[PDB]
Amino acid sequence: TKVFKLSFKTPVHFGKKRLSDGEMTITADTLFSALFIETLQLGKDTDWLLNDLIISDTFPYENELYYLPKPLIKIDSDNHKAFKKLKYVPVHHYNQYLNGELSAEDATDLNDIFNIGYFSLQTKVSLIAQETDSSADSEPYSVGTFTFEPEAGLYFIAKGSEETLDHLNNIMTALQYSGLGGKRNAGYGQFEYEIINNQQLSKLLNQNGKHSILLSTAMAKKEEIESALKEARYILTKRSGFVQSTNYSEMLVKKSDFYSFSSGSVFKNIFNGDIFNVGHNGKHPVYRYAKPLWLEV
Amino acid sequence: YSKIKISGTIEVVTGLHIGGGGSPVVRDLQTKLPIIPGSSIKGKMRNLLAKHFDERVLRLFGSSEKGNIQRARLQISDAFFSEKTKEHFAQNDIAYTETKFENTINRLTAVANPRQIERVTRGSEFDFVFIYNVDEESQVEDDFENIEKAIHLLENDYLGGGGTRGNGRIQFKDTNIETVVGEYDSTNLKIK
Amino acid sequence: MNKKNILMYGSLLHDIGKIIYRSGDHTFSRGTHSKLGHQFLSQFSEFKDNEVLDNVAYHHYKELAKANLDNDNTAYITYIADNIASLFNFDKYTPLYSVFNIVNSEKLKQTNGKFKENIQYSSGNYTTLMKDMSHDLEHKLSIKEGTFPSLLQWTESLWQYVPSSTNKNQLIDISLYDHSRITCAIASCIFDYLNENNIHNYKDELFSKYENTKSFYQKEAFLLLSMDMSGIQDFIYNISGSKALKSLRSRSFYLELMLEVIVDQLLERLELARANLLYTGGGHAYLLVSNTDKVKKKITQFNNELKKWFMSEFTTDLSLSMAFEKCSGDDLMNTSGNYRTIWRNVSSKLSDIKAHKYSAEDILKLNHFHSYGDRECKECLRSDIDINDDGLCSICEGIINISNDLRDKSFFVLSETGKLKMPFNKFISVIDYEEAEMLVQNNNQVRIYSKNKPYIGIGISTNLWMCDYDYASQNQDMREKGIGSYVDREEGVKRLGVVRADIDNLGATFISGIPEKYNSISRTATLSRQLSLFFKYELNHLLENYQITAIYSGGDDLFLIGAWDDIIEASIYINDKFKEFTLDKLTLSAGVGMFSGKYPVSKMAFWDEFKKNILEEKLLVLQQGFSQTDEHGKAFIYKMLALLRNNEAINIARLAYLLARSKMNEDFTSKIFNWAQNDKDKNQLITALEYYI
Ligand SMILES: Nc1ncnc2c1ncn2[C@@H]1O[C@H](COP(=O)(O)OP(=O)(O)OP(=O)(O)O)[C@@H](O)[C@H]1O
Ligand SMILES: Nc1ncnc2c1ncn2[C@@H]1O[C@H](COP(=O)(O)OP(=O)(O)OP(=O)(O)O)[C@@H](O)[C@H]1O
Repeated sequence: TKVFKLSFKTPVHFGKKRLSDGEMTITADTLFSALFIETLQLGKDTDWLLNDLIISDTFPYENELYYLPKPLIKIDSDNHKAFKKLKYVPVHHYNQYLNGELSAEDATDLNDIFNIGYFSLQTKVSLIAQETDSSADSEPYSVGTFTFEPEAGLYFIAKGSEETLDHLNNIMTALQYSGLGGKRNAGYGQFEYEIINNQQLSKLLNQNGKHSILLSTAMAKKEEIESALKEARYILTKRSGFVQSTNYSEMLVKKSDFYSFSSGSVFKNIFNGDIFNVGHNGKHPVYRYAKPLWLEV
Repeated sequence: YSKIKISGTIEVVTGLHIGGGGSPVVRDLQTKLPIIPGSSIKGKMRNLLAKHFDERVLRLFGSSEKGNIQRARLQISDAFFSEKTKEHFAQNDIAYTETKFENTINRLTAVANPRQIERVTRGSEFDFVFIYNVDEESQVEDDFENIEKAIHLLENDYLGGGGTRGNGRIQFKDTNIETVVGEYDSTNLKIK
Repeated sequence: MNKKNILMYGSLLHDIGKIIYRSGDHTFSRGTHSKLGHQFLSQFSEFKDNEVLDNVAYHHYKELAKANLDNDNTAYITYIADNIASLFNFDKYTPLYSVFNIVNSEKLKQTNGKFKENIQYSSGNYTTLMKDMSHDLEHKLSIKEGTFPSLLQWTESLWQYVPSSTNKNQLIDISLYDHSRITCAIASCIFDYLNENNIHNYKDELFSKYENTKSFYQKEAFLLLSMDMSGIQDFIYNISGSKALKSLRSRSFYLELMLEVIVDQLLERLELARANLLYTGGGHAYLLVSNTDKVKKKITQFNNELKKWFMSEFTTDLSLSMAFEKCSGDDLMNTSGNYRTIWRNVSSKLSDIKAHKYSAEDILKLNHFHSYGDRECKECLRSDIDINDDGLCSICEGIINISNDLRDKSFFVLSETGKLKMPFNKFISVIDYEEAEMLVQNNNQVRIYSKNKPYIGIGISTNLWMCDYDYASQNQDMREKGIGSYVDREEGVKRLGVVRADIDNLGATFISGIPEKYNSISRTATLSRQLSLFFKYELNHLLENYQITAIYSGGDDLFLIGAWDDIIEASIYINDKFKEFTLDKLTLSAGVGMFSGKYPVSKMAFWDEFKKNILEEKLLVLQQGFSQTDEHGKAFIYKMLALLRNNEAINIARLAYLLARSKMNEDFTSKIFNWAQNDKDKNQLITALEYYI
């Protein structure tokens, strides 16, 4: 169980609905998708890295401090205002939060100190139209990009057998030169990675409790969802989009809509996910990653 | 399979004006140091190369819109000032970006309305990186010949705005070719 | 008449006499309230219903002590409703006081404001109001089962600021409209609770002994139901097209009308009155309904059908939540602040039921549809939706059509064929008063929804409160125009201004309210309605002098879009006007930005110092100086900016030389240089001069 540190140094576009939307972190779906496409391009085998590996979502970090998503636990006060405005809780204070030891003023201070990047829109045009030869409008369009301070970035949580971890490290060595976002070929999204161990993160990841904090985007398989939702606090997130090299027409190929729990849901009955298939009318199967990575407290 | 890295620096022979804000120039909203978007480089190379001849230009950048789909083979990345230029200008106390004043003459009227434009200082150096993904062995020599031709045309052309008016001329120096993934020799490939 | 209709008719008009007693001028007003209202409602043929007359005449204790009414009758329910809604020298000229001043009088008690400074009422005004209500009851009003909403509409139209109580020793802040309306709602809830529970001897049930009176006050008789709309801030802000402004006015109105039609449809299920809706606005709604197992089963069933429908149409973008928690009469009467406890409990249950929105079978049902569909709507960002002609889906095209109709036509109808898809297999289209009238005489099951029009009296009169203002319609062309109509202003840079505002101290205001003495359901209702009226009427009149268009208004959110200068000026002016309306008890938090034209309005959207020092002093100084001295355009000011932004003493000496070279009056140069020498004054100066360009 290692973590992988990511520093960017170039703006990255991550996207929700259009190109001119900017987003800070990315989900396990696009992460596994990038790993899988990099593997296929490299020509190695996918069986090893399909049904053994567990990937957690990407989360941001700052100078020396790491972050995790806000648990969706019922804190019984009544402000319900400063906490709603909080999105990430530093690791130093995680167990303090889950025991209701976080004060309103401390929450305000954390919100004040949480600057880890800013948003930008760069305007771009496209003269590929008749403009080159005849009177034709240049078509302006915008892309949403997000940048980090020189001491920031994203990090991973990965776990599995050591052989799978070695394969993952190889693939990431390959991948640091492809992208991890949107307009990869337009100049966005190259990174350097580094493997680090953290004593505090390790203790947090190997705790023992009664609840569970979901750190990835997963969906229970058909026969286990019924028992999964006995006592659950969760939010669903729709995940759609097109696919890369499935048929002749990109604009005719579009993945089937899929729904999965978010990255902060709390469950009482642990379930195992699966790599659901979201293909139809296609030559090769298309995958989406739904497999949980729990922390028990 | 393997990946080839093309790294080097570019100089502005005359001032450069990408000007995404426009009359400002593109910057980073915190560091305020000007950059060069990779979209500009990619678009100018693609236009010049296409106008130099539609399979090879399809092959390098990839269109994937015409019922047949081709993944891009050459990735451009953004640029930033070199540390050398920052040190040099700080030592010599030189402003990073100039502001030229201009006009325009109304015919039958001959009254000039002024104009203000912001221009990157001459002689700055930007750092650039290209990544090439060799997917067909028998094509690397032709592809690099084409990319050299594209660089050659770009050296004899302009980037950004008002190129016919006397800005945007650039130059390429200190270019090395290094293989970083895989086992393809990248010592017989040249880009001037 | 159905006994329930008789009960509402009696309840709403129990304290009708108070206005006439306060009138004084007329020969009727010589006797006490109850019998006064008795002869006054006997003057008209339609209101000749004897039981309603009895309800009016026997609404207090002394009359009921000798009333010899039947052991079952609505009058006793009316008595109890008025009591729960609530030495005794009543001044007939007492003016209504604003609750807002009382809301934050604990921190700073300021001279209490009174409606129409020390404003006093005149008995002639009451005479005029009585003549007006006689006119309405004579020509505009008539008792039918479906006319009760019209009665409510006229009562709101007339009485909305006449004080209900006029006790010299009590802090009067209840209008007669509020007291009457809450009395009607509470009485209806009482009637349902007693009838369903199989008690008929209501005199024996409650009037018998005071110990039982407190006992029934203590019994859990009421249910407080709250509704929350899930995804407004997202679904309203997926707009990027050229017609964006037209949709935004249509989209906010679409969500508003969704909430209105769904709440009305609910109240139809409950066989209940419109007075039962305590508060609407934003994505919220509050109701006080009967606490009956029948009520609960109906609520649950309608919730199920409702959730089905939204899952069928949007499936993530819009969802609704239901929640309710038991409350008793003792709770509403503000005994020990438990009103705030129950308010928080219902809020908490509403806010934690949103966690669990989808059962198992639903979530499975979503994930397995290999359904042949088209791609995202351009105007409306949605993958699941299927586009049609010109790459638009049905919903957004109907949005465009109703937006086109918004500016010209004022009435919206709830019809079964219509244009826009709506919850309960219904559709909304637009009408005018004349064809609406024909629809009324067509006895069609219609609900006319109006654009801030009183005195309509057309079928089911629904004066829906909404601020729909657009300066673009003030031009020579009445047709709605695009975003460029505001971009193309030549008085400054061709850009757009946007303002967002929320009342910072609102959560406590609805929850905490006026502490320990005025946290009654009546006064909370009054506070909510006054806030709604401000955020739904006054803005429309205030905006009339600005090139700005109202987009989202209502609840606690204010969204205006237009010219950069006009947005700032209107923001300051509306801030001041609001500080007047709340008497400087509630404040505004706002942020304004500048963006280029035709940018996706979706992404366009995602105090004293600034007025006195920057806008009034430094901005005026700079404007006068730049107007008197020529040749100093954006280049000179931009050199000023280069020297000021880079806070170095070398820039200051350079600026000293530049002001020496400049051809202004020496006063201007000295003031500018000395402003630049102070950090606060240099920041104010750069802000003002940036505003200049
Ligand atoms: N019809 C509307 N059009 C535009 N904005 C609206 C509309 N109705 C309400 N709003 C504003 O949008 C805000 C954001 O709505 P949001 O999606 O956050 O839901 P909400 O009603 O606040 O409840 P919750 O977030 O708890 O689900 C509301 O608080 C309200 O002020
Ligand atoms: N006219 C009104 N009557 C009753 N309740 C209202 C009215 N307008 C708004 N509200 C309610 O008051 C609540 C205020 O919560 P919200 O988070 O929207 O603002 P807030 O808490 O004041 O935010 P902030 O403190 O950050 O300014 C909302 O949930 C809304 O339902």
